[PDB]
Amino acid sequence: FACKTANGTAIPIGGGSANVYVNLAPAVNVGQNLVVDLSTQIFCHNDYPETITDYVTLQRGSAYGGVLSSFSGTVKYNGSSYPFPTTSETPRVVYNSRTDKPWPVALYLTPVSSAGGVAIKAGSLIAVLILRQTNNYNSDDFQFVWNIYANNDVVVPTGGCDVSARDVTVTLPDYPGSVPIPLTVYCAKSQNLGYYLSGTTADAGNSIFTNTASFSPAQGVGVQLTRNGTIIPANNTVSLGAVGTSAVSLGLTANYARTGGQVTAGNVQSIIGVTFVYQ
Amino acid sequence: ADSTITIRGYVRDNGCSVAAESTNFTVDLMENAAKQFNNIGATTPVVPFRILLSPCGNAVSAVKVGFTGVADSHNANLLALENTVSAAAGLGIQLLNEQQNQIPLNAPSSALSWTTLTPGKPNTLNFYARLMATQVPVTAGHINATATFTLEYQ
Amino acid sequence: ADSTITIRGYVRDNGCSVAAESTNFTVDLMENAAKQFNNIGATTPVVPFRILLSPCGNAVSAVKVGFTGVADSHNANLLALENTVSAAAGLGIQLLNEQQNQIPLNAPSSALSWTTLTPGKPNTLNFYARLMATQVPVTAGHINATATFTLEYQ
Amino acid sequence: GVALGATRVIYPAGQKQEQLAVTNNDENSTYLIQSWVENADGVKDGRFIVTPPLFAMKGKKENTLRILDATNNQLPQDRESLFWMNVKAIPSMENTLQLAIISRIKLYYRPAKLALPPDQAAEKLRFRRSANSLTLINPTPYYLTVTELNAGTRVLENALVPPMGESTVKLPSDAGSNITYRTINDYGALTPKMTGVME
Amino acid sequence: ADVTITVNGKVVAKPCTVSTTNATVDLGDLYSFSLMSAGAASAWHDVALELTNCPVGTSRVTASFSGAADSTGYYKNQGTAQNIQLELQDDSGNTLNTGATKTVQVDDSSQSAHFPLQVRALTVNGGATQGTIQAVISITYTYS
Repeated sequence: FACKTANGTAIPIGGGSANVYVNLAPAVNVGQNLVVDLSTQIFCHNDYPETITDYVTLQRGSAYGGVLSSFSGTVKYNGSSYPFPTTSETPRVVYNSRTDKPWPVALYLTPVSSAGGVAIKAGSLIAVLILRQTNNYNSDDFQFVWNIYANNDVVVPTGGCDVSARDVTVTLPDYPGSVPIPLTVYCAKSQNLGYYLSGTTADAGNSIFTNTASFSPAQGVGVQLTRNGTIIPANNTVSLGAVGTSAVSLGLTANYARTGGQVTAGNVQSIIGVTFVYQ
Repeated sequence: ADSTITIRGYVRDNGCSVAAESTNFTVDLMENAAKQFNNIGATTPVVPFRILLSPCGNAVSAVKVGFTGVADSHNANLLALENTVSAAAGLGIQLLNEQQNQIPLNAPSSALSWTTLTPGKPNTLNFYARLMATQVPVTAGHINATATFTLEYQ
Repeated sequence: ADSTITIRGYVRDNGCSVAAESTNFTVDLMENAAKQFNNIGATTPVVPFRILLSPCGNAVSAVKVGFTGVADSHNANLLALENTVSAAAGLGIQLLNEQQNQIPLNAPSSALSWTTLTPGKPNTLNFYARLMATQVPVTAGHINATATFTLEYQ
Repeated sequence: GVALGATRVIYPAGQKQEQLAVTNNDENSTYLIQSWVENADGVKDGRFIVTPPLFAMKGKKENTLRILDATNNQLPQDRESLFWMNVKAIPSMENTLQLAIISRIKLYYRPAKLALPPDQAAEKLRFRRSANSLTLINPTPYYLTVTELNAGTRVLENALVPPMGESTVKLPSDAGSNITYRTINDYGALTPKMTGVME
Repeated sequence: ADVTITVNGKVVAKPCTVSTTNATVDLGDLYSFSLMSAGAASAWHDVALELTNCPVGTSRVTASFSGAADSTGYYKNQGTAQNIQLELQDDSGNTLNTGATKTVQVDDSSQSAHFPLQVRALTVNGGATQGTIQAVISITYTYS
């Protein structure tokens, strides 16, 4: 039972542990969110199939690690789904051939938000998978751990919906104009969405976000967001109604708005957070 | 270029030059009998002198003519005679305007009054001079005195 | 060129203003006709005349007075009458002083004496004029004449 | 009535002219005024011009005669010279004697650069009492017109003492004792009384 | 938050409307006897430069003064009068000779700025002679 990654790196054999670097393509699906599909990333074969047959099982205690460690979901082992973290041993897969075949595992996550996400930077831990190996010649069995490491920056979805982008820069014209914000949202299944804004605000009505510009900042001016033609204050849920698999624009447009009196010339920057909710 | 201040005006000539005649001149009081000085304040007859002004500015209106010099120690309004052995004592020279009224020696601008003038034309400033008794009896002798005149224009 | 007015003149103790009264004769050929009282006729009602020294400066306390004119060919001290066809003959006008003594006609300044005057005050000098025969007989005719009085100041 | 401005005239050498005023105070009179200078001997020698030499005063008027030098520096430089200024008023027109008036005043020609000034000339006069007479001595270069000459209480005659010369008057011994005198200065005024110094 | 929006912008100062295109000072008639001595001057004459409708963003206007000067430094008289120059000041004792600049705050309430200036004639060396007084000070503004 010898395995290697998609990149061609041999996974060291033994009864200890091994760090296995793989590519993730997370995704929002209906009911569960795909975290990793190891069936395209890890490939295993039997060097001496004519004399011996290997069996590999996924042990209990296999779970997410690092920043994903607080989450739970399912594991799709050899066509069928089991709870994850695993609470019991899995049926075995047989390796009886020199031909490489996928390690048929795929980790999923139970949604806990609406459009939330979690950043996994490359080089860090995703999951700890306990494997047990047995053969058809003796009754020996040994265990080893595969630590699944991401080798690409990724955002694992945490809810039922996803967004066109998680960071969006927009540039206003040089006062007193406006620019439309390109930001759309879709859900794997039809949900009742709504979003609210957040950040530092200048006014009492909490509608105009303060100018945080660092170099040569203007004065008496801040940023204020609008949809259709209405001021959207912070911590005040706008409602998109019902959103399906087809993308829907939040309909936001950035504007200048006045805070203090004398409007000095200079630069204007404002960072605004958007958080999605079910209604 | 986008905005512009434009300044305007004239400098007008409101004064006159003293004519060559009058730059410096003399007044002859001639002989005066001693006996006519009956008490302090007695005065001889008036002797006319004048000051000619030419050329004159087109914006001249009036002048304040004044006379300065060493005043007499017994009357400040009179011009003192030179004190030599030969000179007459007990006297002082009085100076008068065209209407024969006193023009005090060393009088400041406020005390003096204006005299009308024709603009752009030559002007003649008429005056009178005469003696006045500060003491009696008046002692006889030479009469000698100088006095600077001054013009202040309006 | 600095606007100086120089003043000169004098105060002097003055002389006298002199006015001589012209003497008049009328007679009506009186004495003349009944004259021939020798060549020493020496009589007619004397006609007086004054010479007034007034006003007078405070100086004058003495003057030298004298008469001059065309003398009589017969008598040096008689003033010759006019010689015309109208005129009389055998007569020279005699000038007599205050004390009815004859005045030396045409006398020199050494001969004359000082007449004292009162300074400041007016002064009157008194004289008389009559006719004195120089030829017997006198004849009828005009008696006009002219003489010069002379005041010499000290 | 005709009057002169001065009782005498000083002519300083080098002067170009001297002035003498002539005044008629009578509104009704009209005179011919004829003026000229004579020397000490009473002769018209032409050392001085008078201008105008002849003019007519009509009524209350004043006119200033002007005496001009014509000597050309041919006079004594060491002392004063005596001339006589004459102003003759002839009334311009009955068996009448009509009079003309001559006013006659001293004209002193005064050379330049005399040591003694005029004011100090009076006090230099000295006397000489002898016989029945009194000589007056004048060491100054000025003609001294001595007046009010009192031999005690006895008032003697006036005198004109020549410059650098003498002059004698009559004197009664039957008279006062101490001498006092006065002079007529350049402007016609009397100088103060001075004590008669003898010898 | 689920998404972060960064909005970038800029406030640029822009030109106002200049009301006073042609300011006119008239000193009237001055008099030689008064302008005789060195440092003699006429009475000050207030002149106002007015800029209105100042766009938001523009908080200051800077005036820049130009004109033909003479050896005294002040503005040359183009008129016939001699020994006479023109002086321009603010209202704080600062001479605005050719080349100098003055800055004022834009009044936010009125959306406009004004320069309070004063002008007089003067004679540095004295002896101001008869003649006309003519001078034109050109002025342009920058905005910030």
